[PDB]
Amino acid sequence: GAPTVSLPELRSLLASGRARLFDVRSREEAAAGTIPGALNIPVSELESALQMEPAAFQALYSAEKPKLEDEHLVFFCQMGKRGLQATQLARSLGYTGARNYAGAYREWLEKES
Repeated sequence: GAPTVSLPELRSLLASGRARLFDVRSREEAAAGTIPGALNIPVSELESALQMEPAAFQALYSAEKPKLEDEHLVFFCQMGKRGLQATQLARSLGYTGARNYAGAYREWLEKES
C-alpha cells in the first residue's frame, strides 16, 4: 500500500481482482487507449469525483465510487506526473489506498508482451 506501485505488483493485483485502475489523463487521451480495465477520471475532475455523492459518481462514470477504506486504488497517466498529482489528491481526501503507478502508461506499453 505504499505511495508507488510497481508494474510486477500491479500485474498480480489485477490478476487477483485486488486493484482498481484510474486513468487520470484527459478523456481524449484515455479514449485512444488505456490500461485494460481502467476507469477514466481526468485529474481535473478527480476532486469533484471523490467529493460527489455515490449515485452522482455512478451516473457520471458508470462505475461505483471508491470507498475510503479501499486498497490498491491505482492512479496513472502516461509518464507519472498527473498520476502522482491524482494520488496525492486522493490521499489528501482520506483515500489511504491510493497509489501511483509511476512507470505509467508508456511503461505499460513498453513492457507489454
